[PDB]
Amino acid sequence: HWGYGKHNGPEHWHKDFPIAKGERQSPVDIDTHTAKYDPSLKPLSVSYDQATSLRILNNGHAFNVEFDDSQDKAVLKGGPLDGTYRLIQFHFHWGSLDGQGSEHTVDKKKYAAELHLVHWNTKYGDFGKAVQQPDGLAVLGIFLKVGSAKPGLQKVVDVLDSIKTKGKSADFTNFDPRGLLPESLDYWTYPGSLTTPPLLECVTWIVLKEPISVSSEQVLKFRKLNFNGEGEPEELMVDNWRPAQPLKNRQIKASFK
Ligand SMILES: Oc1ccc2oc(=S)ccc2c1
Ligand SMILES: [Zn+2]
Repeated sequence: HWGYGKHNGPEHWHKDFPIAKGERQSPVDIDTHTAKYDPSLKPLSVSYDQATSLRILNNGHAFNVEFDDSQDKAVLKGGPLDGTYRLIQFHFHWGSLDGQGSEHTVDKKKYAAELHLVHWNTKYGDFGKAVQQPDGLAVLGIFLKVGSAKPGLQKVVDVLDSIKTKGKSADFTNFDPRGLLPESLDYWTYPGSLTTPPLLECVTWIVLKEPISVSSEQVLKFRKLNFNGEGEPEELMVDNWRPAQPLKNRQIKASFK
């Protein structure tokens, strides 16, 4: 139904999902000069040493690398968060050209892509219950710029040929998401939403200030994926990003001065 085309893209989503015009929608532009340093924020705790990746799936709007979230194996804590949030999946949004692709922007700057590491609050028991709560999810957002290759991304890049089309999955065990993190964990944070339907307002966003670098060849392989299923007309999976939404009555806080 919904997608990223002229007739079903982000400007149409509100018809099926009226919360698209809600009070805490994502992504947003991060105006760095009006974000306020909050000295009471904590360092983020990203504990991914025991992460168990299982599978990679082309779901028709991105690809998800899925994790075993049936125990506390890969968790996000600290920063703005109360309690423990378990990693369930990561995915990316990217452009047709290097000058666009990110969902969040920084002083109106668009990056080539954006990584979303999705975590759910363990006090709600599972992901489906968590998305119904205002503090149900924590999404760690990381910008990608094109330059040097990211060695830790290459295992993802090289499996994409096997999940070219919508509905295809492949085994994807023993992938270490620590290889996708920048050096610094300095971040901005604000309350927002899922950036795809159902657009639920359940996310504490944590957006890292330092981008990671990926090579032109790596992002080119993202752009060979297909939105369509096998045996259907080829639509390249590109420009699968929602643009910035109104900030409304929200403040963005910075972990750093
Ligand atoms: O099933 C969904 C739908 C939208 C989502 O959006 C974000 S931002 C994270 C997870 C997610 C899961
Ligand atoms: Zn996303």
